Amino acid sequence: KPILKDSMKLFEALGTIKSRSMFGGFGLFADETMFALVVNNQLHIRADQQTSSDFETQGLKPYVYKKRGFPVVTKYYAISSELWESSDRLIEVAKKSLENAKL
Amino acid sequence: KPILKDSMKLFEALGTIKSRSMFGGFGLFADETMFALVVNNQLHIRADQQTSSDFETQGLKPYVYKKRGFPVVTKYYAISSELWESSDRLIEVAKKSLENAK
Ligand SMILES: [Mg+2]
Ligand SMILES: [Mg+2]
Repeated sequence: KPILKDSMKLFEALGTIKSRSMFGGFGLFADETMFALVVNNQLHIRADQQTSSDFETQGLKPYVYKKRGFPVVTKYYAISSELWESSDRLIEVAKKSLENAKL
Repeated sequence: KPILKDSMKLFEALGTIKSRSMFGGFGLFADETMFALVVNNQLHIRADQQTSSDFETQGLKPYVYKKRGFPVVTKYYAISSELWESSDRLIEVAKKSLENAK
């Protein structure tokens, strides 16, 4: 349920967190850079090009936004339930994603 | 519980809705003007100076953000459960608050 608010609150470890409508859900931004997406009541983290290609080769699938039969494959991967139980770990995952998003 | 998400969706008619860390919670902005705040799992609406002054005289208390003994009194008043349960009316209240803020 309160996944959006709980995500934004957790990631304040990265400074001010901003959100706006992105890809059918809500994007999360730090330092003017999107690093996360909350959609289908699930937290997703941004994989850079290299990470996303690898993930796909290894059988993982990113979130896809659809409208009237037009799909948009995103760079956003649903996190595991276990990661949520691991607050500091998840914070580090977001920090690394934000870092890769800025490169 | 997803007050924030629900609120961001509810207020889509007012303008483009964005949120950000504000005053210990999350501020809601319509085309760059803040009109609401989600904190303490409750939606709060912005009262302009006149409204807030009247409210305090009339025994109502705004949300106060506090860190390490430093309190910051805000202009944000918690809505009633009845108003939260009355979607169209809440949109109009937010719309007025936004007008008052501009
Ligand atoms: Mg990239
Ligand atoms: Mg929420």
